[PDB]
Amino acid sequence: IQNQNVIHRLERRRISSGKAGTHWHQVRVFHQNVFPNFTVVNVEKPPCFLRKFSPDGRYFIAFSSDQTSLEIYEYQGCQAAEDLLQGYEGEILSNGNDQRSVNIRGRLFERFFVLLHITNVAANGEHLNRECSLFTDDCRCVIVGSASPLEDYSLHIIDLHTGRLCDTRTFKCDKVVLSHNQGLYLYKNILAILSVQQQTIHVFQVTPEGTFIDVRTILRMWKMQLLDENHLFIKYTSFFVVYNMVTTEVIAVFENTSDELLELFENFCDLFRNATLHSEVQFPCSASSNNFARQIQRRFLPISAQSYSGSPYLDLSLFSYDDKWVSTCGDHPIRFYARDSGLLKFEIQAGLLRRLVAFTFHPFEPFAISVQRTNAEYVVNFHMRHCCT
Amino acid sequence: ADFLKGLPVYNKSNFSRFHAPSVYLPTREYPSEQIIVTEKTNILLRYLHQQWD
Amino acid sequence: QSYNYVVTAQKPTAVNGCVTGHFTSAEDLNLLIAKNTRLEIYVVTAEGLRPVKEVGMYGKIAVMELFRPKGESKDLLFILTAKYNACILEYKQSGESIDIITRAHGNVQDRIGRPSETGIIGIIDPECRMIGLRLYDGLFKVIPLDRDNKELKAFNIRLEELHVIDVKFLYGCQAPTICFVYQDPQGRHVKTYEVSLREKEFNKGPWKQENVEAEASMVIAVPEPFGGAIIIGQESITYHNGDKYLAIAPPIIKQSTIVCHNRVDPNGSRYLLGDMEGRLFMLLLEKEEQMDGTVTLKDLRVELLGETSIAECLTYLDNGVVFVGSRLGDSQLVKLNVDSNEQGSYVVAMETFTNLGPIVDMCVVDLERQGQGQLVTCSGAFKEGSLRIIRNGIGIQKLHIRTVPLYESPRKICYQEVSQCFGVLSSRIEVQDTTALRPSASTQALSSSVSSSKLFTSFGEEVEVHNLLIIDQHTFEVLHAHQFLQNEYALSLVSCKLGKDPNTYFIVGTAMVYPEEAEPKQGRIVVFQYSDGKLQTVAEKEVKGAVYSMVEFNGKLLASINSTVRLYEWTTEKELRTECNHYNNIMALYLKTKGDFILVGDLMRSVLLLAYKPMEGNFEEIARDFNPNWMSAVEILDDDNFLGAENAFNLFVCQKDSAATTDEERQHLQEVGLFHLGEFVNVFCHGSLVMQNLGETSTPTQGSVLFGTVNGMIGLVTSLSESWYNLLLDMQNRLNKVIKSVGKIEHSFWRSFHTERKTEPATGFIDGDLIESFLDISRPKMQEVVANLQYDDGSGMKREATADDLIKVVEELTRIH
Repeated sequence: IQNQNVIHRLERRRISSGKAGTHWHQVRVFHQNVFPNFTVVNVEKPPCFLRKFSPDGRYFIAFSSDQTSLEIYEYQGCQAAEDLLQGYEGEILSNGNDQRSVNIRGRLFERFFVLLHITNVAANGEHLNRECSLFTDDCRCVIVGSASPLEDYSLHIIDLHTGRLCDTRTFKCDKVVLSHNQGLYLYKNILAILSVQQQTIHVFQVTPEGTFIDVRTILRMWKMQLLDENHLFIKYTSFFVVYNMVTTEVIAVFENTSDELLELFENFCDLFRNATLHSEVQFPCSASSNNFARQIQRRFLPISAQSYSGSPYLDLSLFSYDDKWVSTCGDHPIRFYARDSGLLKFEIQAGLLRRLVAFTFHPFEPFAISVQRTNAEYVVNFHMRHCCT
Repeated sequence: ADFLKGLPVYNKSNFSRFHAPSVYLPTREYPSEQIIVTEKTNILLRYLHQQWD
Repeated sequence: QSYNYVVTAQKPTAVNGCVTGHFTSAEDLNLLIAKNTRLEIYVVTAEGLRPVKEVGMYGKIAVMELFRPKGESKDLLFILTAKYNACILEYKQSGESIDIITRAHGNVQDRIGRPSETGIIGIIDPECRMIGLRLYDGLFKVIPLDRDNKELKAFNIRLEELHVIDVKFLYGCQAPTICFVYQDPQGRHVKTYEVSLREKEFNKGPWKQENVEAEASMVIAVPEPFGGAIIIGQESITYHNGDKYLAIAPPIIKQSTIVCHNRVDPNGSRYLLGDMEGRLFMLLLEKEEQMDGTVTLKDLRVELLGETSIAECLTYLDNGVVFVGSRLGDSQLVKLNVDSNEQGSYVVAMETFTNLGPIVDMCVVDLERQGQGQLVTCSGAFKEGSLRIIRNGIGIQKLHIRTVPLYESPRKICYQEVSQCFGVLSSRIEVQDTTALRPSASTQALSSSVSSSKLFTSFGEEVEVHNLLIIDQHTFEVLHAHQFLQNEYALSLVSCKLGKDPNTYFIVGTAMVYPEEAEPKQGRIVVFQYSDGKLQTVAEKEVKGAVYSMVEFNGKLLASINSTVRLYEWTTEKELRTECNHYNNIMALYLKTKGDFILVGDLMRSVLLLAYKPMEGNFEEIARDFNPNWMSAVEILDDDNFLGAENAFNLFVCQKDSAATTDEERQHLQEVGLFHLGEFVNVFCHGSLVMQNLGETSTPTQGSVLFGTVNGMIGLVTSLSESWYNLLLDMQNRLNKVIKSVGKIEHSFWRSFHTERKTEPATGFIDGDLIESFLDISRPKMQEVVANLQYDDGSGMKREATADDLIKVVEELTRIH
């Protein structure tokens, strides 16, 4: 039996910083002590479609009910509603008839998020895409878009701190898969847009001040990814191609069932993922870099931009959990156990005490939201750290 | 203890007179002869180029 | 905005790595010691260690290897830093002038790549063909040691294994062959590979993979003629060489984990091992010769030689003298004797080297009432734990350290002037039957007591017994020892008057700790009064969590119970009573106060500034820093500037922006200063070690904050005026040109703020070491620095600066420490 108690880890940290280069794990292990152990059910939620947090987690992005204006909130922290929950010892806050429970459900969202900006970017009858959101490496701005039929597409960059629209490009005849960042990729201030109808890939670098400058314009292309500023990875239909746009030379081709392609993916899934480009010290989790991740993959492209959160609780090096639901609605709550001892640590459940479900974790904080969506009805719940004192 | 005889000796006089520092401040510009640069391109693309050969 | 000046009072003392070789020439035996950012070079002579040089580096030395490649008359030194600056150095001497040149330098950081749990590993081939670095999971960086090429092209090889415990280069291989221990879901195994530079790849190793002990954690490469490798775990020691395989499980070593090793004989017949308990073993390889003259292993034999300091590194020097570099205690120079002494130990100590680390807590006390501050520190851990008393003066002025050993771990210290005694929280380890492992201070007290509170494991487990010790201030003898309840840990300790009560109390925050629970769910705030040489429990309060920190706050008790910051009033029946609560926290680890302001340092949410409203009887969140950081200490420099030390060895200063126009903007603290100290700061405290005479009003600095770190470093943070800050920043920029760095690392890169999330150049901080180094460069170089510089001489106008002006300015700066 090993000491799992947080006091042991705190004292150990005080007397020793470990070997050189290990001080990151000395604090990553703290997520096995502090976790979202409480759940408030059916929180009142403003008329907006929530999307995600910023890579640094300071901001939160929502799309207004008009589908033409962007709402930027500031995240107040996972302790933002601790005082509201005192005396409610337990693991969940059941949806009850008492006035305190409905009061908490009415105050929680405004406790956690504070509106900062409402920027009207869409025009000419265009609507913002719900799933299109990219963040710059400095996290100073966000990339959004607005619109098989063809329509005029528009791309915008918005400063998050100030809310001012910085730059915008337009495309009279464009067909980009703006949903889930499919037709868009960002890597180290290199932004690539993928025009499927025009069979085109367009490149820009973004300035720290937030402007677009043209770089270049280049079986059928289906999807895109950017391995680096020197190499694209294109799809055809399937066939995969790694190509160089500086030397205009095809580097490699692959068939979708090829085995050497599969082994190279197993070798460099981490490089294909680009989980946490926004900083120099990274902690990716993938089959290319973890024992358990490769174990699950072996027991069983291209990658979308920024599709993987860096949440430490989703890191397989720290927590054992069922892989089916979080990387329709889960028939069961997802349980998270510790890796070191296997003991149960915390449960997360999106359902009220088929429907589409979605789970959002803070990139580092012990905070999460869960959304259940139907044809016309939404329900959101808040999972957060809670103690009674 | 038969395992402690014949301990290695460099100089027989070392520590034989034992009884129970200046900071170096470099000022002369001496140009380094070599520089340790890493492979600029990442391992995946380097492997792809190698396999292209 | 913020104008700060950081200097070092005591240089780091904890030994991180020790190596030995022929560095200064082909005839000197050199001992090279890495104390964090420092590299000390000693020459082994007939009189012991002769300190030859000391080199400050712009990074945290992680790797240190000596290698003598072909065509070289002596050893070259490879040094990797924690920011991945790699440098190969050559020691050159020209009679009286010593030049440590940089044969090669570069940066081998990879932007993409997960740092490994076991850390940075740097190995050099026995034939000096290459340098291998394990920096990230599933990657091995190779630097080939060519001569003709102008650039050393370091390339990565994809390492199939993802969790490597230890790597080594094997001896006696015609090609560079590596052997490493790795862990996978199937257990732990040992594997070997060959490094092909032409193909830039790993080819199949010499001998096969083998399943090994669950705790196998060390790899030793045995030189020729033996070859092979020794895998050392917790309960067994194995030797593998092709089909040859030996294994032993000596009962003597099972007690604790072996952490360090060294090779005594050049042919590897004998090895030194040191374990966490402080014991030193000799590993013996018995050889047998075949009829053809070959030499093969016969058996492994481990012997216990005695007890030393808890060894971070071992280095056999010469003629039976071993350097034991300790991280948790004083380093040693110890001698192995043929015959055991009266105590049955072959190990006899010769020299000890002071190590203040880890400075766990500290307090500034004017013990002699002469007006000068003395520093009392809780240093060390386990059997090395002690109190260090640090004075500034003449035996030039230096630091003088006195050691009071406790033989157990000290946790917190507080000073009670009325009782003329210190209160020290301490812990010791006992074996569950529980019996004390060794005599300690908590057991040799004159009088002792045990908790009588009624308000609230397998065989062989280790349990912690916590004690509150009352220690005299003159003799530093343990007057009283109070053992707390079973499974109870004392965390925080304060000494204050409360309410209208004229009695001065010790107040201890405790918790109940069980290995299965993630966090404490019970704790006690216990109020003792030490009178008549006896400690009595005046009061005690049950709280629903661990009392992490308590500070007296305007005659009340400010405590932090888990995520709650609570205020307690000392009533007339002499019992505590809640006044107000602040629940919005993840974990209120650190508390500081000034006036009505509370600075709460959280586990992962940076600092938060609250104010107590006297006329409402509740708190109010004045502002908070929204940039997340893993605090380890907080401090309030002044009413608007808040200092903070974070986990990745960085200091920052936040500002209460009173210039903001909206109440929403006033809710944010602006990070006006960033700096990379390179140390893990444990404790901040207001004070100074120098005489604060009336004639000292000419100092251009305001404030003085001491900080104590894990590596035994003591540093001082002060504040400068704007014009002084500008002048010293110009000094910084010019000295960055005049002084060249060892390994050629830019000072701006070294001091840059650098965490897991952001990387910005240092701002609002002036490196005091660089500024004070100006006083020792050559006078022509000083003319070079001072040239064309504009200085305000004090008449209100700016003129062309002269050397004497800036000499006296810096001379005034060095009078603060």
